[PDB]
Amino acid sequence: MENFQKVEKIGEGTYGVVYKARNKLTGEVVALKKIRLDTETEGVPSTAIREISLLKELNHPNIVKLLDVIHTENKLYLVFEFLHQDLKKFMDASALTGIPLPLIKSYLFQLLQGLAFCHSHRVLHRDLKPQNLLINTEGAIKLADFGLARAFGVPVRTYTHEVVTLWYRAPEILLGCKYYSTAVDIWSLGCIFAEMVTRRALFPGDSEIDQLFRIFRTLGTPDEVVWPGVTSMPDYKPSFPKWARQDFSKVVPPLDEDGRSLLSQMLHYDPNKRISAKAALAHPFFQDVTKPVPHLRL
Amino acid sequence: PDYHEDIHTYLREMEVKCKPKVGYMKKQPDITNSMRAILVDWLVEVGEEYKLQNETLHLAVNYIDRFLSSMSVLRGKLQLVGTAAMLLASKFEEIYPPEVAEFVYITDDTYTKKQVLRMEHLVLKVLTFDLAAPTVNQFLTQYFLHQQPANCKVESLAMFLGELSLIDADPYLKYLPSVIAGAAFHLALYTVTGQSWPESLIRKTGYTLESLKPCLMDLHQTYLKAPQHAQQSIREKYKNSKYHGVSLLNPPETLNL
Repeated sequence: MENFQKVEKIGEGTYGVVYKARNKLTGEVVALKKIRLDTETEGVPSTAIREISLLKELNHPNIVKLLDVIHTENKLYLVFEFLHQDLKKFMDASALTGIPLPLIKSYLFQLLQGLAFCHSHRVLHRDLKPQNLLINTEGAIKLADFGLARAFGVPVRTYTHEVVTLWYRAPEILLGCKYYSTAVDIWSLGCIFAEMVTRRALFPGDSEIDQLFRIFRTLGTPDEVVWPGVTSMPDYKPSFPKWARQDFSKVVPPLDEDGRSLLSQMLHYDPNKRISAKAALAHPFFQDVTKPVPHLRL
Repeated sequence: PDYHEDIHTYLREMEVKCKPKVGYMKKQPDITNSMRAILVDWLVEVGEEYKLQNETLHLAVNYIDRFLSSMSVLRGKLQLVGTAAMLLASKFEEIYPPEVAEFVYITDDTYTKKQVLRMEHLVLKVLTFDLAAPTVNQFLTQYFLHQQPANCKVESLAMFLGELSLIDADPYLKYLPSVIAGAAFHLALYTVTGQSWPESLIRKTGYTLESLKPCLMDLHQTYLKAPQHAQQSIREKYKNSKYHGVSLLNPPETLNL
């Protein structure tokens, strides 16, 4: 760690803290995650065990490169490439003007390429939300924060305490499915796509049941025709209000037919019928994709 | 399915890059195959006692064999390697691992928290954090989709045979996880249904019945000899109704290959 110069704090982050830093020998600007040990007791945290072992297999331009791991007796450091900011801060900063559609398209295209690669390398991200999506001045976007990621060479079980924040959570999970699948990642990407487009979170629930009902009011209450099995799921109640599917022109006004189509397939209720990252990239909506550059404030 | 072929291809790449040194026990001055067999059998019990997945046990064994592939270990420390490997494997695969205190307790306090953790750090350095190793389970899971239809006894039995291959470094270190899984699956499918390794899985793996033969011959022999075998915890585990009693099924006397 003697070669690294603290530049500034850039987040408290999946325990403990995250610093911008400069390599004093090469000039490489880098992000450092400090894990204490302490730990508290109990050794290398499971979360860092997965983050390191999975992310080091994931070398791709839309995935935040893990550069190094420095393992003391008393301290553990993950060193990452550095990116100037997150999508959340950028959507926030873009509230007045909005994010132009061609950059929305670039970003979503790029997120699907990173995510296809995760999925083809048997990794589920599971925590896709805008603060875990990092961007630079040249107009790239990368997936970051693999604290909750999991290998799925064998099925991954669902767990009440290790789950994406509510707003980007797939209906499978809210309804108590036993296994995660790749589709939960697409769902999250779908929500984010719509949020970039409308400037407003698509399903901003106060609670699990509120999250569900917000999903239901927009896409309609799913039944056994739409989603075979749904009635038998653990946290399906037959008391659920039966809402009807809102007109998609009205939920994402700015989008054309290709955009509405893609989003519909990303928000498909049944996990087996939800579009895959690989198939998403072949959607006509990406016909004319380019790579704009954002205007970042920092 | 989009990505399923790519996963399989990649697991095939990766299983070659986490292969142990096949010859390592011969270069290892204070330990043997039978000491290894004991440890693994105990890891099975430990896994049964804390209700761990089967993948967890398969990973730990892969970790252990990779560490011993490049480190000398005295007898009285072998169990500390095994314990830390189980602990690591738990952190990777379990939804939440047991606590370190438990892994200390399960040793009869023949080691301390400090030692188990210090070894965790060492295994991690020696494996360079490459924890996400393909296992025979990952490959069986993938093969199970090629059943017409699914048959839960065939599945349970393949997993049983797979789990037996863990115990015996001679001969199972010389076979890749995908090949052990190939044999285990064919052998279960024959024992239970009298079908063979199906055409779809030949196309998927490149493995013909010819190719799996050495592994099968050995696996069959292991299955036949399993109740005389010195370590029994797995035969025990798989007489349970969780696994449809498959360890009580009578192996065929011939494979007629």
